[PDB]
Amino acid sequence: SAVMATYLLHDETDIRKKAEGIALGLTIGTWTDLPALEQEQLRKHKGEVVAIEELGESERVNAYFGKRLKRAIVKIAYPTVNFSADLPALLVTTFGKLSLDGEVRLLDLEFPDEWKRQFPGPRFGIDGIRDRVGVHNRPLLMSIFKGMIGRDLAYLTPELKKQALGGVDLVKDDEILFDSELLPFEKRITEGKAALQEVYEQTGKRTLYAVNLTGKTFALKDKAKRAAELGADVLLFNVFAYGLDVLQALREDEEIAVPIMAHPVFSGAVTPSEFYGVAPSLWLGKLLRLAGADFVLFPSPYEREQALGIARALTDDQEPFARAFPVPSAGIHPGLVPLIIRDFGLDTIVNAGGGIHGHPHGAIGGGRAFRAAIDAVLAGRPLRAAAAENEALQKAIDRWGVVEVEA
Amino acid sequence: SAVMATYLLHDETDIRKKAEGIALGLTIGTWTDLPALEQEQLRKHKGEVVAIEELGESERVNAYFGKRLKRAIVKIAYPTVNFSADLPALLVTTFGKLSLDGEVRLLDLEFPDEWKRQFPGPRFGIDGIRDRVGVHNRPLLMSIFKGMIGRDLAYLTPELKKQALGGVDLVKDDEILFDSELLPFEKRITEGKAALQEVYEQTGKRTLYAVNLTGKTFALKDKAKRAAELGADVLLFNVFAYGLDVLQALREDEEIAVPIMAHPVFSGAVTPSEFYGVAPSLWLGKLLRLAGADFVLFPSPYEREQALGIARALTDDQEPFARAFPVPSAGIHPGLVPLIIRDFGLDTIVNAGGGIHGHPHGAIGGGRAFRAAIDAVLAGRPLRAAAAENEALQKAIDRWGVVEVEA
Repeated sequence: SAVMATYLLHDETDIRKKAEGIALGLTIGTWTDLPALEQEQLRKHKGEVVAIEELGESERVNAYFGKRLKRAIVKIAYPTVNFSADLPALLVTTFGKLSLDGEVRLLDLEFPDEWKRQFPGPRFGIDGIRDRVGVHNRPLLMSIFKGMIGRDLAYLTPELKKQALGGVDLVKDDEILFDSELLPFEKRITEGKAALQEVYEQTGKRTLYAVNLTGKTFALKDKAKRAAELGADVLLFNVFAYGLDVLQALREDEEIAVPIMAHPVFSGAVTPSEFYGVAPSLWLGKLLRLAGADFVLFPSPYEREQALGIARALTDDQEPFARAFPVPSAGIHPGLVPLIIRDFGLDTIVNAGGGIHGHPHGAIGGGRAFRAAIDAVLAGRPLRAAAAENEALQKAIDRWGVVEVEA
Repeated sequence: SAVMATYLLHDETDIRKKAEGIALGLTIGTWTDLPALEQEQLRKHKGEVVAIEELGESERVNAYFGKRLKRAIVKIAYPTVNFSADLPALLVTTFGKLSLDGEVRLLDLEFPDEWKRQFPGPRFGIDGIRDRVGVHNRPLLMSIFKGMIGRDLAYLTPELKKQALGGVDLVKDDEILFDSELLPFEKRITEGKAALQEVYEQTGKRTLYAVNLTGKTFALKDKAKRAAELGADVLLFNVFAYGLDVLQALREDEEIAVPIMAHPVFSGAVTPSEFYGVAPSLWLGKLLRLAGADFVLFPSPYEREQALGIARALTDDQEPFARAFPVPSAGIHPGLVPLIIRDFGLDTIVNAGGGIHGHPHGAIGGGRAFRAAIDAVLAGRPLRAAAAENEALQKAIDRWGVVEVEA
């Protein structure tokens, strides 16, 4: 029937008026002066203002724009008969011209179920990922392969093993690691798999490798299919540099079918502003899940309510899709595990680059500390307590501190 | 050698410090404590701060953020050896993590020639388009097919002919016109072509039809190839909802090879902010031309210097690519032709929807007024002068007014 879009509007003129204009202008154009007979025939395509909520003016905003700006949250319904069932049409219909209209920020989108049922959602999602790694009662632990730019395969392997030996469940490439002569995509996958197979054989633990899927759009699917045939575990994808629709295409391709980890890189071109853009809960949360991302990384709150909103959209039980793994990233260290579990729960992933490699004992000590921190929180005991009987965790807390959260 | 990126930074802490951190952090990561021998080997991948320009604090900004923010324009060089030669890599490398870093806005990008020579640029560009329409000494005139949502083929044809008969050089679909049962893509192309062939046979002038290319990314090329085989004139593409790289893929496909018109729809999610995002001259100008757009529509200045900057990037003679047609859009009416020619020159396109259909005499009178306005400016005479001897132009000025510009 209709997709309901929610916006934040900052404007001098009458709000209800602009809202009405939007609902009409972005759909059938004119209405008042059309013959009754013709209105009956176009009724089905007519947009309608669903609701308005004045929020009152803000002295801070007013002072900034040098004028008085009324603020409001306007919800508008756009009949689905007006556009095709794909993300590009959705974005253009709900925020195409509107994004050029001044101070209008897209806050959220609501889809009728039959429409929504036309999108894939995650392929594996949280449960699917937990089954493949065989870890069901604790958040997962992931490290970022730091300092690989300019390095070659021979450097990759020992570095990859070192992180696995620290007890991490996953190791992901750096977001800015692109295909090169030094380290080709297929060889990174193949040798990475062999290196982790060795660590598996040595300790009995299997660590998954999330490899960066880059290059030109129309080369992606063949590259992914190939990765799948070579045994890749997870495909890291910089979705925001290619368009949401590409993520959904990779998702729906039965010849790939490997978990997809979505990186937030470049999403900041769209979300930070207070008056423009699209809210992160929608841009990184709702849409990425709907498109097919199994894991979604986003900036850690260590804005807080913002990060919770994204996780909320990623894991909301109400959606007809599997849940996606929320992964707060940036600055994560063992001392934050208590807050991470408090804020995001068990179905989250502890992701760290500097927190692993930057540990005084190296990557292995880095992983040890994280694993110790996670067990402590789960055991309900203070990290400083467990730290006394665990060297690695102790060094972590001395280096980065800790924020305890009572069991 | 290296792509030079220019940013606008708003920050409390020392500017030169953050800049240095960026140049280093976004490339090799660490440097100071690496063995000399290892530095020699990684030198080639090391980013460098190329220049800084303090701009002094702004009381308005400070008052808004509630703190003192130093402002500066920082230029940074990222060795091309660090990434692959494609737009996604470029965006992620130069504004991937940085877009999440707070108040950092991407202003411009400069590419070494050998690197730049790896991108297509427009296929036809201004000269190519002017030869296909056979009009070399006046700006072109284009109308937008308004009110087609909910309408069918039988309504399309007479409506299309009416605009052509007004003397316009091109008619483009509405940006939010998607494929449907009422009017399929291939039939819109086929019947549109037959309608304009009829007008050609009656007037001796062939008007071009710019049809909206929509749908899912991996269905685009087949759809475009097909349009080309059916005789489509121009393909309208909402590039910003699919990723720059998709535009370049359509561009480089020898089985399509028809002119591509880029719409600015949704680009506003990225450009309006003063502290974040990407500057329009780069987002709609430099990159769209480099990617392959023959025409680029952007919001008309009727911000001014901003619009000039985009046109400037689109037509800059220094680039190794053909020039792209700058097309200021929104609110255009005959009374603005004098300013449009003054600001953008002859190699521009007068684009109007409401200025055509909203004319008291209808679409034909709408096209007539525009054609009269354009000739007047070229004859060096005041529109009010010509209006006296031209009914349609007279009605235009009475309805929307005019801003004269002395010859």
